[PDB]
Amino acid sequence: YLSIAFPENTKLDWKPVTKNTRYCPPGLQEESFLSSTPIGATPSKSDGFLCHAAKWVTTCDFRWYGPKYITHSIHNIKPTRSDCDTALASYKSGTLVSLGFPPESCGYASVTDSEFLVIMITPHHVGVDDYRGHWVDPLFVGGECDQSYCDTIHNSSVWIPADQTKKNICGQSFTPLTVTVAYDKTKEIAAGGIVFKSKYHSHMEGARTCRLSYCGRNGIKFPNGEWVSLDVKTRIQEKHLLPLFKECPAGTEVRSTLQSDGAQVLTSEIQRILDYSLCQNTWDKVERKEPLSPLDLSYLASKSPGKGLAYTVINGTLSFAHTRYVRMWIDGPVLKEPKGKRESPSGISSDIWTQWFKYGDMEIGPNGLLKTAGGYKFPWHLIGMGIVDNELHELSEANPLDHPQLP
Amino acid sequence: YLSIAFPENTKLDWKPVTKNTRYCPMGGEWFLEPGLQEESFLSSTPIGATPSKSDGFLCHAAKWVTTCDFRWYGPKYITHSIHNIKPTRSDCDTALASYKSGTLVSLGFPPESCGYASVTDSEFLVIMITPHHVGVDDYRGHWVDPLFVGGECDQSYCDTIHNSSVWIPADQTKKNICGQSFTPLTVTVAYDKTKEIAAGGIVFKSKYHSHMEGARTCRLSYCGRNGIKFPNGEWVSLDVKTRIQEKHLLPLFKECPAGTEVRSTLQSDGAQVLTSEIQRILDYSLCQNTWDKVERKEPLSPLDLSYLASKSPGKGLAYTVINGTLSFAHTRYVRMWIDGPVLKEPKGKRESPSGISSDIWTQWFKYGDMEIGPNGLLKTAGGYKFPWHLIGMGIVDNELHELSEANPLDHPQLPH
Amino acid sequence: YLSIAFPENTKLDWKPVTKNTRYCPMPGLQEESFLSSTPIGATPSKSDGFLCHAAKWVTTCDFRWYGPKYITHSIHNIKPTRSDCDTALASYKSGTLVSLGFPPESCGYASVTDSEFLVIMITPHHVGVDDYRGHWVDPLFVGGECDQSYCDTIHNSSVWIPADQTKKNICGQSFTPLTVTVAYDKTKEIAAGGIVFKSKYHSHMEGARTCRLSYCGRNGIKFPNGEWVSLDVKTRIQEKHLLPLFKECPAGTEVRSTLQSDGAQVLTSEIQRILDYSLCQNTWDKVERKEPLSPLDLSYLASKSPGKGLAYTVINGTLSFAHTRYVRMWIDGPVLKEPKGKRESPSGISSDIWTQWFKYGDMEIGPNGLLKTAGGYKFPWHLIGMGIVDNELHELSEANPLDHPQ
Ligand SMILES: *[C@@H]1O[C@H](CO)[C@@H](O[C@@H]2O[C@H](CO)[C@@H](O)[C@H](O)[C@H]2NC(C)=O)[C@H](O)[C@H]1NC(C)=O
Ligand SMILES: *[C@@H]1O[C@H](CO[C@@H]2O[C@@H](C)[C@@H](O)[C@@H](O)[C@@H]2O)[C@@H](O)[C@H](O)[C@H]1NC(C)=O
Ligand SMILES: *[C@@H]1O[C@H](CO)[C@@H](O)[C@H](O)[C@H]1NC(C)=O
Ligand SMILES: *[C@@H]1O[C@H](CO)[C@@H](O)[C@H](O)[C@H]1NC(C)=O
Repeated sequence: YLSIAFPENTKLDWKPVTKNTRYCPPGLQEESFLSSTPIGATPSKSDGFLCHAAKWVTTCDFRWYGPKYITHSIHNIKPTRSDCDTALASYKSGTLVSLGFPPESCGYASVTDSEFLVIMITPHHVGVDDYRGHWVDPLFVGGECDQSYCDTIHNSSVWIPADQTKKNICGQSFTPLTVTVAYDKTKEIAAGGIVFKSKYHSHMEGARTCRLSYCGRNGIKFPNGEWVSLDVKTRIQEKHLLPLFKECPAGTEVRSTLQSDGAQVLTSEIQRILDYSLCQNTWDKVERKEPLSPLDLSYLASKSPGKGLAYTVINGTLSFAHTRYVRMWIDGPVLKEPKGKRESPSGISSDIWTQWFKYGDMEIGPNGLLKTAGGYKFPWHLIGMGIVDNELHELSEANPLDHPQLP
Repeated sequence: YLSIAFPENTKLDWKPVTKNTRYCPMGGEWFLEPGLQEESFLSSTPIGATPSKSDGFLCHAAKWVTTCDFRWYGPKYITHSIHNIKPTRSDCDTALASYKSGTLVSLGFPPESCGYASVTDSEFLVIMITPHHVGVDDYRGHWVDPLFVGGECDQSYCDTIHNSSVWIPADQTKKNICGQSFTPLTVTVAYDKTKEIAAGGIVFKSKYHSHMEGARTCRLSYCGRNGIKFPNGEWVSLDVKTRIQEKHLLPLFKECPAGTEVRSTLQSDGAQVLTSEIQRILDYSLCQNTWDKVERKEPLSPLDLSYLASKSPGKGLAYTVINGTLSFAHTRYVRMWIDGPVLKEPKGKRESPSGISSDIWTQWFKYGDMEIGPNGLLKTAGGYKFPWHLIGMGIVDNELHELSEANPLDHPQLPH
Repeated sequence: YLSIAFPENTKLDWKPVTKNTRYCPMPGLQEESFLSSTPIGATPSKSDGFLCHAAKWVTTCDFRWYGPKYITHSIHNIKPTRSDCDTALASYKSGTLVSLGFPPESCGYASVTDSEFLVIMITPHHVGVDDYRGHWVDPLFVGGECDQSYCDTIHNSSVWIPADQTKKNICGQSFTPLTVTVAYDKTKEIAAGGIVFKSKYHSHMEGARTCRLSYCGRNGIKFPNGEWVSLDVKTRIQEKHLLPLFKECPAGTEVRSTLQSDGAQVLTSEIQRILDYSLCQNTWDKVERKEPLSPLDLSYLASKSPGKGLAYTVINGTLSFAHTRYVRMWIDGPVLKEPKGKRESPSGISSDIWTQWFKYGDMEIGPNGLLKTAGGYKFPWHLIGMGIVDNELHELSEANPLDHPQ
């Protein structure tokens, strides 16, 4: 149930650390552009009206002789744009009226009739598909529509959205945002070498960002599902930025970004800070010729996934290694066998480390990992910064998702 | 106005530190790890009230009769009346479903139906659907309105005081009548594998919940589904099927008192789970940073000693220095409210900021020329001073609490 | 594009330290708290209302000398009385409102007489709110606005009524309780400058940039970051009225709401100051051991926030301090090729940051471990890192949504 970063390999090529070497975790370039991210669905946008037209007829049938035969019927007809709009704005003003049936217009030797045009406005809220950029309600033709004048199944009723003006069918309302782009000044701009930043995003990977069209504008979906508005005009390294990214798979869904996101960015920034002054605190200790504890060794290593360094103590000689860090899941802080599930917390138990050195009376692996008669014990700083890394993740995918409506 | 966590007694039984184990407080529930076991269950927590859910309609039935009176002779005597009746279920379902489609129409009064030597009349059945939004009582599980019979109702076909009106909720399908919307959540359960499972030996964790005590958790039924209320007012749904250690879980917990209310779980909650973990960590290395000093035979400062001690309420350790021997003591920590960082008398308000300033400590040892109490508290000629780490970290522990009860509460409506 | 806390002057008068005093950034302060209320965000159900339209539906019976019964139907749009609408309003709320249509016919001889029904129409109509100027806003209103529960419209026969007539001064957004603490010098006369505002959502708000603002009908104070709390003239601090100590806010000033997401700031700042202190003490300890200081060891010692503090260096092996006021500067990167930073604003004014350089290892060293090496001018990593946090804490303070009126 624990998460950790561990060198992927079970053996490393160790090399003694040279005197007065002090490496605790370039040609950077940052460009910022103006952007827009969604706050959450506001249903006030998918409000609408059911426009219903019918003719209320009073026919006066008058033949050879006899009384005045008078009838009342109702003809459901489909209204025109001007028929609805007129009766609509009267609804907006409280002047909408149902006048009822006509007075009698009677005559001789012909069956003729006089009719009234009565338009009905009933308020009606619908659903939205923000991705597919059109409205959705079962009363619609097919269950969806992308027009300002939507046809319904009933021959005589059409639907009008609360606001006829705005030309994009969208559920969520948005907020502006300044998204930063960090890349290598030296190499060609490429989707891979880019890390995205903002005040709500610490280190969002360009390698795993994909182009997604959302609420009628192109934009890009971050690794955790959050999305920013982005058009083909915004250039990075004087090259168009938008095209660099593959398109997102079908049924890819987007999350809203709350103010609650900044809370991660802060604690990541501190964990890096706490961590850094903590490995120095371990080098100061080395420098003083004070022997290193398994706790001390865990201070020195990288603790996040990616190419990094590991350290150990081989016959009093501080040794290090290059290696790539990946995320593993250990069963607890002390294992009976040095095994971890390398690809999923229900994955298989493979050996994580097998190369064991001498350490007094017990043995010691990479970054302060122990092999003791009491089992294989980890360092607590590693476990702990893994518990943070965990919470730090789940909080990123903790936002509300935009689920479209299905016709 | 300042708080710290402090040993409950004013005196402790001190014992010298004997064996060299760097016995540091490892923030969170890692204290009892000689057999901790975690099982997680899938669950649901409230987001906050959504008013859309209490939308509804007032169904009004009426008979519009056109009477044709025709006696011995004379003109066609016609009168118009309207007879208000209570609608039937299918009547409402129809006139409502006519409304959702804009098909509902008021035909008005009937055409004239006349005859001889008898007064006969013709009627229309006119139903009106006028929109009416009501309030909800989520704990007790029913609607609430002044127009209701008794001031509340718990069915999808509610009667009103006026005999000719009934109330229907916008969505007739959903049986639980609940005001706020939910989101899913995965709650972890931690327990000692050795002991019998019980509410006492259980700690609840999630991504919004750092260490919730099972002993201070109680069963509360909410919005038509069983569940448990954590101390901070937040609530997670838990039904009786869920087993921990092959035993029913929900039953382990007592029922929450009447008029106990629940807070929503906003996402802003993670920030507590995060900065709690950071302090649990920082305090660890700081405790070590001092054990290293102990290692090196460097004399310990009053700050050094607060580094060694527990800083959260509950059974922990205290350290002091008895004539050059670093000594520890067992004690349970409580939260106190000191007036400031440096006091004129060793007195603090235990368990409440509006409490009795009582003496916090009385067992004072010699410390160069001044005296020193537990976990680096000094008795000096300048007054009684705390260490600043303890003070600052009480400031954190505080807003962690103060932020824990910071979510909105589900206040039901009280009828009539 | 980076921000840091750096001493304002380019050179200071340093005095060697021999005091054995551990002056780390953590007198006669006194704290008094008052109870208050702040906006959480706009609620749209709060702006709901109704259209009352009164009209007379007349049935006239014209009957002259002779001939058939001539009957006509008309509708006269009329303006309703306050008490007339209320009749149809609670009648609307009960589903009992009815458009009865045209009256039965009342006919007679040698005179034209008519029978009429008073049909009131209630059309639901959602409107806008101006929380600042404290009145509703709509184009249908006379002039486009109104401040009463019975509002006139452009159309002579329509008035607008809000769902709840019991108006608290008509406010679009809803509020919450909050406990605001005031920190001041007990010693000095109380003044707008000497006050710092705290709460569980506000860590150290400067009272000097706070200004009195009236909002949704409650007098109050607008914090520097746009957030606002309700505050009355009754609340006294140091036995003096608090609300009046503060200037009035500029015209068209708008407020942002205060979310729980704020607590996230107040938290990391409390951890920072906890870490810094523990790290700087952790340095004094090093000096106790007479281990030479690294520029890092030195950056642990300095103030990290704008204001009167201390800066440090090491002059000919002697650890030295100086008094100075800290400001926020914007350096181009973590190591510059010229000792230049932009003082008081990120837009322009590239000034020399430091000029007083002492000998160090083989290289020269400025304040708080700033190095002048052949590779450029390197800042410590801690100082840079703490400037990155101190920054986002800023962009996150202003990260809440603000109230735009119509
Ligand atoms: C650390 O200690 C081992 C055990 O002493 C070292 O192994 C060497 O083994 C060779 C071959 O028998 C001998 O020269 C000595 O026994 C050891 N050499 C020295 C210089 O002491 C080796 O240095 C280290 N082992 C590992 C795995 O790093
Ligand atoms: C200093 O403290 C001593 C503590 O009492 C005991 O004596 C020592 C030698 C150990 O046996 C220890 O475990 C005991 O607690 C006092 O005996 C001594 O008198 C004190 N000296 C002073 C006050 O000058
Ligand atoms: C209200 O309800 C009844 C129908 O049950 C209706 O006939 C009458 O108007 C009212 N009841 C009585 C007792 O008058
Ligand atoms: C309001 O009333 C009359 C008719 O009721 C309308 O024609 C006009 O807009 C207003 N009155 C005047 C005198 O302009």
